Amino acid sequence: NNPLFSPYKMGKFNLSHRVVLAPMTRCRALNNIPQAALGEYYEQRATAGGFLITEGTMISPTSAGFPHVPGIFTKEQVREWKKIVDVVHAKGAVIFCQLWHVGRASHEVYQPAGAAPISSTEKPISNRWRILMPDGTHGIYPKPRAIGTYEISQVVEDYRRSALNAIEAGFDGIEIHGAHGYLIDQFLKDGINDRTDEYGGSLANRCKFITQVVQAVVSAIGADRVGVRVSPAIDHLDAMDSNPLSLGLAVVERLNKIQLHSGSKLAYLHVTQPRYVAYGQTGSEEEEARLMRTLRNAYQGTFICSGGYTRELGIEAVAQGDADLVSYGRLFISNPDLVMRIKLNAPLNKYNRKTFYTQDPVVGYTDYPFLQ
Ligand SMILES: Cc1cc2nc3c(=O)[nH]c(=O)nc-3n(C[C@H](O)[C@H](O)[C@H](O)COP(=O)(O)O)c2cc1C
Ligand SMILES: CCOC(=O)/C(=N\O)C(=O)CC
Repeated sequence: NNPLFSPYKMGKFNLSHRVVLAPMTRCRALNNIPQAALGEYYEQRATAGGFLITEGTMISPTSAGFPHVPGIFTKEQVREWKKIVDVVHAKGAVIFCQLWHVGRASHEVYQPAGAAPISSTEKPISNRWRILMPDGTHGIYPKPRAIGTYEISQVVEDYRRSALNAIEAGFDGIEIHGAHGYLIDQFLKDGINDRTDEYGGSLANRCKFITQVVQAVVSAIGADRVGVRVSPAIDHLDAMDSNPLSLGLAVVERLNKIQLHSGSKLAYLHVTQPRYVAYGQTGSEEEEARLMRTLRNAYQGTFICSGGYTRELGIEAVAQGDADLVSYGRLFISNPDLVMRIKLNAPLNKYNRKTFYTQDPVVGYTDYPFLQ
């Protein structure tokens, strides 16, 4: 009776329900090494036939813009990820590793040798935004270094190698974080990308980087193990575009083309609701709904929606055909058994923003209780 619990074939993965763990940075992976705490956390939230997406994971030493976020670019990181994937698979869940490069959304403190973060541009995020520092204070986003096309090709290889490392750790697949003003989105958004070479200017040129990243990982591990996350309209880290809908449709067209040329469909397209922001709660609601349905209708495959969803809104999204899967973030922080609570329509427990990004392996992380 609940459409969130009708099964869904996500390529080769048979999911038993459509409630997805959205990718959430939590900063418990001390020194960028996956910790046992992550295993307990993902294990708590894993269900038989349920789909989990990990926190954004570094693809290279320049990828981070948060403290104690995990990487998957070293063999040490792969070894520790394997233990976490093992306990998630022990419960019959499917798990993808989100590959995350923040680009200009970093700080000297997070870069090797304190170097400038890399980006499409030299323009910094404005002082409207602040970066969380390792000591819990807020820092200023610095001026990034605009990389050339050889360096771009090396970042693409960082995605390729990290996708292979994810498969070696036992992940079922990876998600490309191409959203929220991070590195890929710094190429996509014409409010950021001021390049005059073949990666800037036109919409085709601005889409080159994400196309090359997706093509690289598809070639490496197979289309059916690759999800792609974008957010054509978002209020995060000055990632504006003059025509968000056309930008989204240009990206979708390239994903459709990659699928045709590879003869296989991606695992999914994951799109953030424009209402979702990092700095608080929640143009017009109809324009935002138009954008989501337009992208879904344009994409030849599985659509995951995310951002501000509740039990009722997730049911509606699946019932109306607005999405195939619904990913939940904050409610999954505070309800380890969110899937069961949604099935039972049991009351949900509140989440505590204060411990979203702290380092404690337990407090605010794995000590939210299950249903009594
Ligand atoms: C603490 C926190 C960390 C997040 N980290 C990521 C991330 O690393 N990568 C990403 O794509 N989205 C990230 N998100 C956005 C979520 O994936 C998800 O889309 C969002 O939380 C959905 O909205 P909801 O919290 O109302 O369910 C994060 C959200 C929160 C609250
Ligand atoms: C508001 C959209 O941005 C996000 O959700 C996000 N990463 O993708 C973060 O907040 C970094 C922790």
